[PDB]
Amino acid sequence: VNNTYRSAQHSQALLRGLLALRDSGILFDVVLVVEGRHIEAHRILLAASCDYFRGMFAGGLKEMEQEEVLIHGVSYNAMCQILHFIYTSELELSLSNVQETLVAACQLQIPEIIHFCCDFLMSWVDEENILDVYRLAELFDLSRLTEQLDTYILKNFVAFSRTDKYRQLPLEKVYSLLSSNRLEVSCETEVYEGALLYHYSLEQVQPKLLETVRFPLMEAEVLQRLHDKLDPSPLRDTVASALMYHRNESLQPSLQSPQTELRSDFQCVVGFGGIHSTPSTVLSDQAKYLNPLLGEWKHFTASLAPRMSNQGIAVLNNFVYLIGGDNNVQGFRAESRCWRYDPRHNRWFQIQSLQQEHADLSVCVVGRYIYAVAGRDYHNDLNAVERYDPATNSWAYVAPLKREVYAHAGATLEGKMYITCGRRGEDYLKETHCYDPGSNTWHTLADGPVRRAWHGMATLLNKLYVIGGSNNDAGYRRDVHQVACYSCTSGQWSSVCPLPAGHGEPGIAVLDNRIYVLGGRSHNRGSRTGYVHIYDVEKDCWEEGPQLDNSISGLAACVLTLPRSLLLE
Amino acid sequence: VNNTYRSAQHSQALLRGLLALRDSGILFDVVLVVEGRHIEAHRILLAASCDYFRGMFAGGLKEMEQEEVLIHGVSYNAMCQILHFIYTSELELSLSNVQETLVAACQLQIPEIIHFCCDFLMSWVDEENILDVYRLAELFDLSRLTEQLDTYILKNFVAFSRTDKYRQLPLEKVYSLLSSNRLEVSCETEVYEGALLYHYSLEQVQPKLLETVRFPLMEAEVLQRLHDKLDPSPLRDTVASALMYHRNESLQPSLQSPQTELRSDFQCVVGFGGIHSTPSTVLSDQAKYLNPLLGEWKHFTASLAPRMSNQGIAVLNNFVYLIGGDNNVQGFRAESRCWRYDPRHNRWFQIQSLQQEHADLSVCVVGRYIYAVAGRDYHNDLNAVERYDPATNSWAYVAPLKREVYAHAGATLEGKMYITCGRRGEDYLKETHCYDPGSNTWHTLADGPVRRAWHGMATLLNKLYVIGGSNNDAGYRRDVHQVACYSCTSGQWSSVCPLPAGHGEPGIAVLDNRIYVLGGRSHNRGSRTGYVHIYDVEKDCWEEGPQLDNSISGLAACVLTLPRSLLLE
Amino acid sequence: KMRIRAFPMTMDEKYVNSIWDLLKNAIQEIQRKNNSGLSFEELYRNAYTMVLHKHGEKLYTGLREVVTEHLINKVREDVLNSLNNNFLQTLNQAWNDHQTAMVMIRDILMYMDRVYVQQNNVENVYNLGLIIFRDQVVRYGCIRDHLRQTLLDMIARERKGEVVDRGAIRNACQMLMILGLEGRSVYEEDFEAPFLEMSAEFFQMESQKFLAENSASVYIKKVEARINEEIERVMHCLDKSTEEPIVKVVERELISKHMKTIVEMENSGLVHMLKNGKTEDLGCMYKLFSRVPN
Repeated sequence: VNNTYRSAQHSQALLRGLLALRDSGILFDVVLVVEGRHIEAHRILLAASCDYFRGMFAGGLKEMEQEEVLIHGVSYNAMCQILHFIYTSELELSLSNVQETLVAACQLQIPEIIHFCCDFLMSWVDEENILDVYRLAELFDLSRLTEQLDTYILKNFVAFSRTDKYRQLPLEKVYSLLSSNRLEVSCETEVYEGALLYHYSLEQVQPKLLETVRFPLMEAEVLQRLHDKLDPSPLRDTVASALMYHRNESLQPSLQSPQTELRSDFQCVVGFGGIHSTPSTVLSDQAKYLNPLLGEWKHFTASLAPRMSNQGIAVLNNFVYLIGGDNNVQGFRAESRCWRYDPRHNRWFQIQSLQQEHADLSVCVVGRYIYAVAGRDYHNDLNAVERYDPATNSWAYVAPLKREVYAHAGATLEGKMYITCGRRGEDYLKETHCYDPGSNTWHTLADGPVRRAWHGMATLLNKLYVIGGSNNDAGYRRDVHQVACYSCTSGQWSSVCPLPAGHGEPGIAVLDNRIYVLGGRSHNRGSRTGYVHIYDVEKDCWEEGPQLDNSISGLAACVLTLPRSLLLE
Repeated sequence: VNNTYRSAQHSQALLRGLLALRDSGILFDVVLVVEGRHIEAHRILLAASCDYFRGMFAGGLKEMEQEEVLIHGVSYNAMCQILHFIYTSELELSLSNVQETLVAACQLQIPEIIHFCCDFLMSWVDEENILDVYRLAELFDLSRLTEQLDTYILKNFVAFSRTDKYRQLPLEKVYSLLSSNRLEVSCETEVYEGALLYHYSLEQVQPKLLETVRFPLMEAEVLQRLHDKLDPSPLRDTVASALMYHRNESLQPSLQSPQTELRSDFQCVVGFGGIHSTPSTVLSDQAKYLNPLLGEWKHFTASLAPRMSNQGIAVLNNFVYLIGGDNNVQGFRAESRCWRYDPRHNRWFQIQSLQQEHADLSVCVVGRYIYAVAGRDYHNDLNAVERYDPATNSWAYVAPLKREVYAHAGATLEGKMYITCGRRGEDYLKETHCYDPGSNTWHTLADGPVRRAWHGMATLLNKLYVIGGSNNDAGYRRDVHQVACYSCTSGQWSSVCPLPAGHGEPGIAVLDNRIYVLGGRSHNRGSRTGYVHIYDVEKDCWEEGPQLDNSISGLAACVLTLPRSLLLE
Repeated sequence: KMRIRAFPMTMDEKYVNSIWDLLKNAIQEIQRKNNSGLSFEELYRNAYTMVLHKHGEKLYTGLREVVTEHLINKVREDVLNSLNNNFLQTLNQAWNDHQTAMVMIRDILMYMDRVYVQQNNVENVYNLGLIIFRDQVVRYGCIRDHLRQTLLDMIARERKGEVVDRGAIRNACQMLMILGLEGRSVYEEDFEAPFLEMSAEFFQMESQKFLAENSASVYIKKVEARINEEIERVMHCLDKSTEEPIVKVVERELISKHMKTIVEMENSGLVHMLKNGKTEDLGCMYKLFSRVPN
């Protein structure tokens, strides 16, 4: 046995001793002549602290045999500050020695001082000297400052729009900033006014910069008024294009345009609609969405409120769609109407109704139409399978079930529609058939190791993963607490920890490349789903996420990107 | 502004640079010759690391003008290790050069390396060379080693007693170890065997130590057998006296002695008696303690446990006694008999008291007697204050109470009983009576913050703090979450941490300045309270304490030093 | 299998005694300002050797005896010789030399102060040197006297209007405050009382002269000038700690003890100002009376 002991409070003691020695004024060896003044210090600390000093003092050049070293181009106060930082690990900054310190720290190539000076400069950035800051940053080739100046200019676009220097910005830079998605404005008219102010004088107002304006995100009811007073320009055609787009409520996902993007960043899982089980024994009708930013089931838009329990869920170009429904565990309520919620327009519309009002199956959104693998009725086995394209309103025949499967589970593994195991009604079986989108037929695939049904099958790490289920594996029409899944795409079993709550007709969504379980009825577990756990892909374990306050069973949740403007207010 | 920054990763970078410079073998300026071998080093690092080098290189002596420095009386490997530690802050030890490193470290007076060497040596402590360790720690005067060496001795006494070195140990150290209440032993028979082995040769087996032998710790039969087997000597007289004392267990708290106590520090709160609401409020006969060493609800069997609830618990000479005790759960009737537990004797004998026509009363033991004031009837108010005689354990008369109260609040504040709150008849009185035991009469006291009834009183900062309470007279039969400390010394209701849970008649227990309240009946919840709150007056931090497995009301608990075996199992 | 290596212990008196003679010679050489040739490793090794064999009592007693003998026979005679003229400079030089010698001696014997002193709970080397210097130099029967008369003399000269070396006064005050080893006990004992007494007497005489000389406005101007002078003297020559007792005496003598004189003052009193209706005089009187309670 040898054993190694390492201290932690020794380096700071050494630094304190060195500082005391320097304050005493002994063992000094080298003197630096800066701006005609002498500063006296030690060779070894300077050589071991920076890299320029290391090169000067241990590089084999003349400074080996020279008592004094005369520096050029650096201010005396800058050297005093640098030496104080070296000896004391602290740094004192003001509004008068910050410009001359950055110059000296950028020349000797010390990163910590440069970072501290950049932070201090950003602590006093205003709209009166921002051009000077940009010039200084670009002169010294700094890239940690012109990645925070853009943040400031985006966070205060309206305030800076009134500045006279705003028109002095380069056209390319302002065009890039306007086209960015982090710029927050409640409308799409203020950006147009700012672009006009940049391009034309205020009196003249009251080009290419207008290309960044998101017309489909603006109100189409002001388009007619704008076009009447619009100057002769091809912008009239663009305005009229918005009128044609507004008449495509059932084709808005199909009519997606690069200028129809959502100028925001908020992607998460929204759970609205369904039938709440506990503590309210009534079917939910108001459509509210839980905000992941706030980590609570706060209020949200009541877009596409479905009057069904455990309805379908699809996401076509950031647009949610729902059709069907089945809650056979607690009373099935099948629906035939399909409802679409557009986050881009933040509105609701009647989506194209499915050919058969069937649910309790798996739906994969692949190709031009989302296709259902296998299929069943609300509470019984059925062969009604079809592919739905609400954007194109195309209800087409899909591959039927190769074997009698009801309330089965599936996921889009490697972008291919596939299902794992199944149930011929109540009897669970391991027969799995993957419907090839290219061949439009249920091709044979690897059978699921666990004969689970009515479970939440998702794709994690491009691998199929099913947690829980409602089949004969639990001995009755209950939820199996054991978790066992085998990914055919990965070709191996990916064992996971048992679900804290039984996944019986629950809503399973994947956020941040991590699936989660929330809601459901767990008859075998002896309690309801009063907790929500997310299975981290990297950790390979389930961590207790934001538990739902209501132990509901049969409520579907979608995952999509929502307007961050609403979350910000 | 003038904000100042301070990094935290600068010292390690400096040390790494210094190590790199040393490895490169450049900028060396001093050479140390030890026993004829040369080592290269930097003057400033040595001068700013320890104090021996600081004086040698900075005091002003001849060493200012020497290139090589002679060092005598030290090992070359020791200096290599020391320099490695200085340049690295990580020190590698072994089983061969540990003595050289330790002696070199003690030579130069460096604390961290001394502590590391001591820890390594104790981690590799040798049984055959413990005397060589005491000699080493004595010549160098290492007072930080001897204490935990003795601590090690007191936990491995049985194994070391077999070795002859136990006889070789000095008499003073052996006596100090034996007298210490930390030896890991089960019965006094092992102590007697060790004393015999110290006072006689091993072959002979096959006085002073007997002074530390706890004679009453043995059984009566064992004592009688030892006395019969002992030759005529004063040790036999002492054994006879111990047997007689053990034959007077009824006078156990009146026969306290330094050898009549246990040897441990397991101060814990043990709940005994009372009524547990689950599944029915009956007078329990089992001890439900909250073991901190085990950190859980430990169970024990209290011998001679009377069928009483909310009885005043008096802890004298490590012996607990119950006074009064209302049994309104099993029928309101005062009990004159008393029950006593003897944790010191690992048993319990019900030492019945005299006629005490009072309930929910506590007596502060002042001298051979105990003074008590106020009191309550079986279910209503009473003023029959009864004092106690610990010598005979007799419930005799006391000074008359100022007024009759029911379920009042009472605490012995610096040898002076204070009674506040309480229920005169049905009406909850707010008058405060300061019955000082020295004055033997009521005096002025701070009025209760809440004019309610059935409110427990705790001893917080040597003050009668009133918290909780559950009565309609407080305004409503709701939980009173506001807690104020009625400091009699300050004579005011000082602000205290609000009570997280409101429950009247809750049992209090102070464990290291942590006056937790548990049990009782909560009027807001309409049932007994099964939760405790851990709050510290000095730390001002209140949180959730240990939670009982079953809600109880009108229970009794007390903090006392229990046997070490009980805390270890 | 620790396998503790054996090591011998010896206490041969002659060998121990020779080490003491060498250490005494080294200490005497240091005290004579001849440290430039003395080695360090040998002395520290010897000092470590004396503590390893439990001989710390001899070391402490010898150090005390040597320090006392040297300080007496090489400082007291010098100060008495320089008693007449050049008194402050030689005292300051001796103080500085003693401080340097003691700090060097402490630097040599860190092991003793780190082991033996903490073991037996005695004064360290620096504290012992300060105690000896206080007992045998500053608090001598005549040196303390002459120090007090000369200090009060320069104080009186500064009060009159002469020029004195404020730096020397500040250095003397700092040395006196340091010589307590914990605070201002010696500073209060030897310096505060005579200074307060003389200041009180001088202020009483000045207040009587001002009251007998002119009206209340001149008294206000004089007391303001005295306040400015004393607040400048305390902030430059004297120590800042001795501020409140001075202003207390000033208020109790130049203001309170003449308050009745300001009560019955003519042509500048409250009645005279009210009859004239002036406001600057009333403001000056209010400012003067604000400092003095009641």
